[PDB]
Amino acid sequence: MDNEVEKNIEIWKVKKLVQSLEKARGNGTSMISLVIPPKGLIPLYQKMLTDEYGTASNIKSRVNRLSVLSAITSTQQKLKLYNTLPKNGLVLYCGDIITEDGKEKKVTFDIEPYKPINTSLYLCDNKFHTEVLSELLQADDKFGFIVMDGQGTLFGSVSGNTRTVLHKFTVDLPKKHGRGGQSALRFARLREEKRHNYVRKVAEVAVQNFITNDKVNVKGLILAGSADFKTDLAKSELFDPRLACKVISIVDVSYGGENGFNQAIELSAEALANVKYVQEKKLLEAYFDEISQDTGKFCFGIDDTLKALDLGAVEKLIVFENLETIRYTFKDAEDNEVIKFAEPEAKDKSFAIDKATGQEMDVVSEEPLIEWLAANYKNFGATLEFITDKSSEGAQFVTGFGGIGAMLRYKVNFEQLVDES
Amino acid sequence: GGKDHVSLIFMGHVDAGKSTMGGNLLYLTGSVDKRTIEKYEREAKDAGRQGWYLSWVMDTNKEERNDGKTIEVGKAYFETEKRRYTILDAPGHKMYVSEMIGGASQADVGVLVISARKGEYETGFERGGQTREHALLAKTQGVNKMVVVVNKMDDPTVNWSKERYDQCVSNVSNFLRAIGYNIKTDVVFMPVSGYSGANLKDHVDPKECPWYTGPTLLEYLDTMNHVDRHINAPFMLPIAAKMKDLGTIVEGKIESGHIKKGQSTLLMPNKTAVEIQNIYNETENEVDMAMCGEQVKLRIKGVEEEDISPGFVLTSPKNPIKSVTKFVAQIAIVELKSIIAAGFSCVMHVHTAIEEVHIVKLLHKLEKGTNRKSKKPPAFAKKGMKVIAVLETEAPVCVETYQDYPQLGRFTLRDQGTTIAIGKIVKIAE
Ligand SMILES: Nc1nc2c(ncn2[C@@H]2O[C@H](COP(=O)(O)OP(=O)(O)NP(=O)(O)O)[C@@H](O)[C@H]2O)c(=O)[nH]1
Repeated sequence: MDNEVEKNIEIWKVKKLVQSLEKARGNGTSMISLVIPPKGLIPLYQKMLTDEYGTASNIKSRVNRLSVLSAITSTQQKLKLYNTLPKNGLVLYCGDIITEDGKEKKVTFDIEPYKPINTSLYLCDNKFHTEVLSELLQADDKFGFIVMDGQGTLFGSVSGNTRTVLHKFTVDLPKKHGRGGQSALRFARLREEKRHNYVRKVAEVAVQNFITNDKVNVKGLILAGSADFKTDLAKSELFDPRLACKVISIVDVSYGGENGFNQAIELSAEALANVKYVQEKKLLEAYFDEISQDTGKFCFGIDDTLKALDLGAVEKLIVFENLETIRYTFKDAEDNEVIKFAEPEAKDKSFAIDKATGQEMDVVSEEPLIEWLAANYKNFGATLEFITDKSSEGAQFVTGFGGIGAMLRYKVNFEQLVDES
Repeated sequence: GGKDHVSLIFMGHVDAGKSTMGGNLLYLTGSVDKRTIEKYEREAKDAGRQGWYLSWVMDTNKEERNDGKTIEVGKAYFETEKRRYTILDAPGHKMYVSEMIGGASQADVGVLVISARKGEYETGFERGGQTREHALLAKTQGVNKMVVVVNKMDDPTVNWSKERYDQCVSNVSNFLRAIGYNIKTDVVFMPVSGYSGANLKDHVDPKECPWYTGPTLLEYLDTMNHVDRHINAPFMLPIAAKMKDLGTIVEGKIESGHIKKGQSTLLMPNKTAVEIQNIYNETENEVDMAMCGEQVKLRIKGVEEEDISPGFVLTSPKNPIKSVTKFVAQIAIVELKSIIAAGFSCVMHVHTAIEEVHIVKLLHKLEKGTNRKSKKPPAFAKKGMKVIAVLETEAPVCVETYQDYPQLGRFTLRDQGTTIAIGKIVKIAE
């Protein structure tokens, strides 16, 4: 099946590494990204690193020269461990940062991923342009929202768990036929001219937004409104080029007001957004729907999790990338006690300390529970996925619990509790 | 115009031809009197869209509206041989139902309009018309009886017969007693067609008059009362629309009390005031005064466009009110299949405002922290804690406590479209 949402700890992980690589914050101008495409040869890079070393040696300005030699000598030192470029390539990250814990140790990452071709990067600036593998696994802008109405229009975008509206105008087209004499008909002619002026002005600002530089920024574009103010938009001369081509859905909404509008985006998905990461539909919704059925089908955040995960009985696990829960180990003897990301009591659960016995209950440390759920789920026969609170339901999870919820296969019963009668 | 001139809001399913019917009521009051609209009615009548049963001169006017939403541009009315009537014409899947409740006037009487027939009884027994949510919003303050008109009583296969009417009266009259309202002194019926007429005069030879002895629709409205000489109860004016010219123009009904030219009017939501430069009445205009129950188009001297939005109400500094952002409420949920979880998105229905609302958290149930089970809601014990919740919405909405007044302070919740709950706002918060 598509692992969607399972993907979302992994996507997330990359992302540190993209910011930390790009940022390298640490000051100094000694950061080297070296990415070497599949089938290029490693010494063509080693020889360029040695020709740059020999140049770096001419700078002779003790701090600056030492940064650039320390940076080149670190990437060169790692490059030797690899024999050849492997299949899928090499990525290499080296540089001197404002390290912490007075333990120093410039960043050194050196790995094989899966398939960055012809990118071939060597930069030592502020930023490495790692791009086109980063273009290839794009993730862009997402779905286009263009809203007609008789009173005024709207343009926005829902992009992953980014919704953005912030670009609109309004119309009084001429709806008042006028009164005092004149005529009949005249209004209807004035009405069809002023509606044509809205078919020009909505469609143009939609071209001025959604189709940015020589291509539509967004993958998909939905026209929503009422009563063929959008069908005359879609089949028109003024709108067309490359945008008419992209339209996935034409949604009919009511009074068009925001709910209708959302239900619009919603019904939409299903075959569009694409990837398999951001969008979910059909999958996300199933998670929530299936828990609705008083089929106690929820783990949702704050009570039942690890235990049920150790004991088969979960279809899809819903966790967040920003989870403030982990695993701790060290407590009780003759065995082991496990701590979960310590809350108001877990952090200071020193109470379990049996002073009159020795039972040392010192709130462990800190490990990350996010990453473990993304490396185990087959043994239990269950699954795992991830999400965000970017929305109404999202903010529930934080207040109701922390950030971890599960989806029992079939109807199981709400785990009994003292509070329950 | 001055006062005694109704508050009426049509309600009905979207299919019910309710816009055709509300247009036929607007259609030159004096009766016929119409050297332009008699020429328009000379056939014009429609393409496939609103489709055609004679009532029109108005169904092809939906056609061009572009359409499928609304036929009676949130606009009509007429007068009779008693008084003037506003109209305001619920949804063709529009928002003109929002336009009533918290908008243009609290009907002394609404109206319900229903369309008994094969493919109409099916969609009429779903029953989820612009009656339903659309009388509950409509009832966050007042609007009731409504009479009920049984439209589509000629086209289907009725061929002017004498059956089905009573069968619908029984089912519709159990549907009005639902929720828990009032009696049946206020729930008469009138057979109509939109197709033709009947409701204003009994001067038809229709085929209902051989068996039907009773008053016409308007006579069963006219069993209320009038008043006289404008300036009676407090002044109030809901905005249907705004645009600008020399000064801002606003459109909307007046709810109670008086507007002349050159008074001040206050808009509480914004916190601004203005002088009205002009008043248009609603009928033949010559520079005269108005009344709760006509509209006024008004011109507004010294305020900005942005300062007023539709669904707001203007008054004098004298008998005014106030409102705020997110809030706490005591909401009472019915039997529903779905439970409200903490945070869940419902649609709220205060007033004109239908908006998406997150019921973020659940602060107490009967007396405990749990999901919103309470199917039949309160603590059955002493102080009725149905639930206590916090409701949050996209933009700050103008709402007050129910304690100051029950209007703005009551609202319904519905998840999909089944009404999960009703409550009162207890406290205001930022
Ligand atoms: N047989 C019959 N059909 C009718 C009658 N009134 C309306 N219809 C049909 O019902 C359709 C919808 O009517 P309409 O009044 O537009 O419904 P609505 O959604 O309430 N209107 P709106 O949303 O604008 O208020 C019309 O296209 C028309 O063909 C009637 O009295 N008899």
